[PDB]
Amino acid sequence: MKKVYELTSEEALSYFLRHDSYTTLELPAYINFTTLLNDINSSIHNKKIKIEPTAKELMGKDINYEVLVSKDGLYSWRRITLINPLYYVYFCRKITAPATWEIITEKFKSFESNDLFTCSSIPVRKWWEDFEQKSLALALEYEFMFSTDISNFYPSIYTHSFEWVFISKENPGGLIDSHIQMMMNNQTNGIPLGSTLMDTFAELILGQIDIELRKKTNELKIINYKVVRYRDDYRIFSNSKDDLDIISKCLVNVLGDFGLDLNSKKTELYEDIILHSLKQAKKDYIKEKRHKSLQKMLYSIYLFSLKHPNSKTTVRYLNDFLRNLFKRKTIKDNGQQVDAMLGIISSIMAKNPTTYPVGTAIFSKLLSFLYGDDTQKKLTKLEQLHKKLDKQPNTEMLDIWFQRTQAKINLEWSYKSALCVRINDELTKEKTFSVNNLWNIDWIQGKETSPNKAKILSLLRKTKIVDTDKFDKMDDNITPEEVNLFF
Amino acid sequence: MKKVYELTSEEALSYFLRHDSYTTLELPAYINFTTLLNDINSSIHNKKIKIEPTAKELMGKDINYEVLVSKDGSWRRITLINPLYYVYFCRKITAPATWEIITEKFKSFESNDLFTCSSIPVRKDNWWEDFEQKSLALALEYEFMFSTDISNFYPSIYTHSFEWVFISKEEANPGGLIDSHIQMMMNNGIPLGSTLMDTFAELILGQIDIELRKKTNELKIINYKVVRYRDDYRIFSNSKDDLDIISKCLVNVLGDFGLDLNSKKTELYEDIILHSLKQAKKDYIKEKRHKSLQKMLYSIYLFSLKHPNSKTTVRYLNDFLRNLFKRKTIKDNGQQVDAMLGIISSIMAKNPTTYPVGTAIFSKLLSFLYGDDTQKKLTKLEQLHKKLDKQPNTEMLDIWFQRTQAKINLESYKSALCVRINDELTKEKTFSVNNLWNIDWIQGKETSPNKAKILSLLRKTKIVDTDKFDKMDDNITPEEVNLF
Amino acid sequence: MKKVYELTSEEALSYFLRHDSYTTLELPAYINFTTLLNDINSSIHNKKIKIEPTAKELMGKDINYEVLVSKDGLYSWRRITLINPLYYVYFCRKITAPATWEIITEKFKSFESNDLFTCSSIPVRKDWWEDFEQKSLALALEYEFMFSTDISNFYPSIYTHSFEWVFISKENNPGGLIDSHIQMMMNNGIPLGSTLMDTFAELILGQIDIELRKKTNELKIINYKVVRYRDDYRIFSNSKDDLDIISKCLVNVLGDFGLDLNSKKTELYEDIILHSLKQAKKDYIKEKRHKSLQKMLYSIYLFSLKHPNSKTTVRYLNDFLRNLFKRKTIKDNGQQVDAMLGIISSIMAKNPTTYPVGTAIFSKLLSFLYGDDTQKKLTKLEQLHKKLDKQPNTEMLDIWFQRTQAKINLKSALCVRINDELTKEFSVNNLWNIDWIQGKETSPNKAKILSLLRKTKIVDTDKFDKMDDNITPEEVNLF
Repeated sequence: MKKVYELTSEEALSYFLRHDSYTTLELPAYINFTTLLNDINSSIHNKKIKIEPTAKELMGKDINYEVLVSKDGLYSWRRITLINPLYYVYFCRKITAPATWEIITEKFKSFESNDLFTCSSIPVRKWWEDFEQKSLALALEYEFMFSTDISNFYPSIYTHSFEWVFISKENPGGLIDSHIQMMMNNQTNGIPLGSTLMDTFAELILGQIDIELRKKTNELKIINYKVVRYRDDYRIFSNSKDDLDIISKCLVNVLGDFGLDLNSKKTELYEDIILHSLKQAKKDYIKEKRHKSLQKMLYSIYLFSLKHPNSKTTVRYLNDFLRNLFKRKTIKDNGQQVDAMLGIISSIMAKNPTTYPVGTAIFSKLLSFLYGDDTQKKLTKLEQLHKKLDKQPNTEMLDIWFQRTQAKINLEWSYKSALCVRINDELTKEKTFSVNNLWNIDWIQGKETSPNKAKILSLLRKTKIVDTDKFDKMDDNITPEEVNLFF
Repeated sequence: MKKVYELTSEEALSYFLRHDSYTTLELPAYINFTTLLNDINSSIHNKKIKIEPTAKELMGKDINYEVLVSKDGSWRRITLINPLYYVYFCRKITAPATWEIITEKFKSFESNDLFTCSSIPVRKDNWWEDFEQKSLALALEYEFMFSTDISNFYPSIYTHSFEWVFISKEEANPGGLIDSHIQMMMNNGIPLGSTLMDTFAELILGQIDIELRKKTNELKIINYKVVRYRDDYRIFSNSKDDLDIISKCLVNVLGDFGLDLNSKKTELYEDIILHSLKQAKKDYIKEKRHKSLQKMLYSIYLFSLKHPNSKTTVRYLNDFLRNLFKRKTIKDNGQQVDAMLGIISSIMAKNPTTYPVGTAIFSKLLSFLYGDDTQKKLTKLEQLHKKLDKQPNTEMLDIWFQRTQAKINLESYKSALCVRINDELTKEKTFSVNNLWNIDWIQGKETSPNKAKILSLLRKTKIVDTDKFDKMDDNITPEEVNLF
Repeated sequence: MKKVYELTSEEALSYFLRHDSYTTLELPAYINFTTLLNDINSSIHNKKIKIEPTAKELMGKDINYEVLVSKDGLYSWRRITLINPLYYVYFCRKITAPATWEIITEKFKSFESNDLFTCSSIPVRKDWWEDFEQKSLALALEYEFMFSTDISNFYPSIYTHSFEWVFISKENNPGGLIDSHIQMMMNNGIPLGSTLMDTFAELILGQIDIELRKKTNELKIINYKVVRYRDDYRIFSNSKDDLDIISKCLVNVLGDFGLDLNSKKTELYEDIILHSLKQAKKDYIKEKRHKSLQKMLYSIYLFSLKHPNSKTTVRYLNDFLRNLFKRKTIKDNGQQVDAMLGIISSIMAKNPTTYPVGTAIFSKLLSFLYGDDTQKKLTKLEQLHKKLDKQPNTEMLDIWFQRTQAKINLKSALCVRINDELTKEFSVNNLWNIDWIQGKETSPNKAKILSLLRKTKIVDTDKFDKMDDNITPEEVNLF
């Protein structure tokens, strides 16, 4: 498969306009932004519309749509950004321009010449992870390991560092620096998170830290080592404890120039490479007992959810429970056992927000057993489920996946989410779809009835972001196949 | 099925005169007290005998038979209530002049919507407990849980409190009927091991539910649910401040009944799913299924250390008996079988509740090795007796060795019940009732028409149903253990 | 089968001349010392060569070859001795003579009279739960408490002069012929490796048993039983006070032999079933069976860190080898295989006892990956040898690494002697010293002995090609 850099300019624009590359959220399948991005693209190419930004016009206006995922802790959240589709296609068309994309593709090819390092996180155009398989394999060659991570790589990048990538001291770097400035209030504070476009930018400076670390490396003559990397997750292998310490002090020096540093918690020099190549949550998943009883397995999942809270391994181990739900036929003692399993899975979600897709699928399929067709009694248990889970402060990701099950059981009866009310407009077949408080067009010059803004408003209000053809083909309950792609 | 309060007087006395109703001991299946208790009922019915006790006639006499079960470790005392006094005390309760107003008090417990009980006696017929499955389902509604027990509930029930579940003010009712007759058989406590004594506990526990509901409605605390099983309390609320105020009212209403809370088992939880199952139930789920017999039996032994004297070990041992009965041939009988006998002998040495299932696999393990050689098999069973005889109680052991030794040989006991069962098994004439139950309180000397016609009914009536004994297996079957 | 003392004089020599009896060291199947020693015997019986020892001539000369096994700890190693073949067949013929053999068998038979003491570690002619563990488990039916100990360093601390005290009292003795024949073959305790030493160790061990029962019958203590394996004691009784006076008597009789009990492994156990099995065996039952190859091999690595250099881990790598041999085609050789080669390489680089089985899974794994291309495989074996040569001693590595290397293509005196017999060239140089023989190499006596050592092959070429390319589970299950 082709990575982002060994493909052509026309292929890079077509790749960046995919709903996959636009935003990598745990979103239902019926949401698809490809047609909207590909319509506003060809409209700029056909000169039907014109996108022309200005730092003065853009300063002081919030542009994007931010969705909050709890990630971990439940007192902290991650700000995933839905970039304005108008500014996104324009910003994709500008870096995919052959004048600068030629420089970008060859800058990545220079990272491949850095032969000591291995970046397994470069985006690609579509067992165990390669980051782990590459670490277990090099134990045959090296005995020691240095694992580390970056505190907030995406939120702490000094945006002016992009200029330091292509040129040194004092170019596509200034182009990148200037346009993350146009969004996010011209603060140079951070870069957005939740897009392949933003990931491709991160790997440019990640590979540049890789370039500059090798430059300090060769000056001190330490060339018998290897590095396996995935985003900010660094793993340096060598057979000399003295070398790793020097490489660590050089890696903290190069990060000191880009305004970053190592996570003191997740930074350690290791002697058992095989032990520390896997996460502790993935190790305990191996030892979990295989159960045939549903309640025995589901209760075992909850206990696993305490030792490893808000972990994606809990979703994998919950997804396999959902695999066995569709395989079973009759659920004996539905009046007693099903009610008990509902309270179990409701508590797993009340403490682990990452399990909203699977947990809603668990709550949906178990209710198709207790109430076959009586959707009225089904809706009361979801409202009971929502009343509990809504006690958390930021529950927008719940409302989106709660809507997937809601839309297939009853469309006639207020989600309070700008995206969810937009989906509901396209689900209820409304005349014009809402765009207010979803994406701000105030940066575009003119009035709402101006020949340009009203023409762009026609695209935002008529283009469907929901594949109603796929939605009608989707099953009544959430299937494991819809969640299996989230890994 | 129907509850104990959903029965009329004609079938309430029928339920109370069942062997399961009379005692709840882990007695073998060839001792059914149904024929004795139902025939002495007819004697009072057709005026053959007269049974009317008096506080002065009965004060100072140990009327009932007592069997000690260690429970954990500290040993409980289950009471085999005197059959004469039992049927008199059940007929007076099932009298329609009082049974109509005892079940009426049970019906008022049903109107208490916030409280949910599952420990009411149920007229039975010929996985996951409801106490846990109900609490697991309540995590959808509530988030906090308050779980306590009543410390020594049965041994410390104030006897005069039975009058308080009907009328509050006391001066010079079914409460006095129960308060007066319980003090006659005992002399402060309540006997254990009978479902009649459980129905009395549910009335005083149900009144606690009613009185707590009156105290919680005056304080305007409405959003909570209670799941109760006898002593075990579980209160569910979404408010940590409401939950520890209902607690302060529970200790007040239990403080007026001479009761208290087990402070060692009193806790306010947050994970309802976590503390809905006991620790023994959780670790039982995690256990690896071993195909090897010695590997599994050794794993069961290690479980008994981390969970001393628990019914989960009996359930985990009963699965090993099901595996033994499935086997038809075992190999390496020399070193492997002898090592397994030593493993189970150590389990019973520290887990007294494993006496039935421990003797079960021991007799089944011996038949796999020594075969039909009754001499070598019986001598090894006596070697097991000598080891376990060091423990203080072991009265239940003699009850269950009697079931094992009788099916392979005949002729000890050293127990009034064991010698009586042995007399009924060997088919003698006069069954020994001399030291089993004290009938001295029956006014009149021997040979008199009342005591002699009662002695004729205590000696000639068979409590050991021999047709069932002749239909069982030589070794203890897993089905027998499953009934307990 | 029959024990070592239940064999007559003629077969006792045939037993001591067997390769699995000459050495218990885990060696490849193509090594067979049965041909060399048994042909040296027939040379002594035919008077073609006469081995005459002298305490003055043998003094100041290392007569034997030694191979180091790490055992455990990795900073400590145990010296396994391949006794000199000439001195071995001589010293084997000396005690197996009917005059001195009848006295030894009459002594081992006296150990049978000690009904309270049962030994399951006497050497026996060949053909789950070990008997030391199964017997200790069944005794829980009779007794309640247990007292398990181990002599601190039994073999290396035996006073060689104590072999007389097992046949005489204080001060022509049969045990005296052993005190002088061990102090001659080594610069003056008992060596390690040969079953001849196991029989000598069991002599005084049975005498510790006889002398202990004298002190316990004197103190009117009799209601107890003892299960023993070599120096591993397990004393059972129903009286904790009796057990402390039995142990206090065991340290006395052991102190009379200059022997010590390990303080670290000494405890009066309240629970027999709990401590009847080693901890590594108890955790082996707790391990979850895995259908995935990598999930199993990673679980093996985790087990080796809680029980380092354990023979229980060897059994559990052997299960992995049996599963590899069953699989016809491998699943995803590009990524999954290269990782498993690193897992086993890290296990062998910290658990030296896993050198044989580990080399086996290394080779079988490369056959699934690189296939029949031996050039691409040899570069990985060199990568494995480099990672493991960082260990200090190795040697045992090189022995089991020849078995894989020499089977596909052609450091120590032993591994080059095997190399000589695989090229049909046989230099006995620097392997067994012969300088304790009168005359030079030109003299007929020494020249005739060099001929028998050089002509007889210690490697059976008919078995080498008969063996498989990779080390099979049937080879590692013997050890």
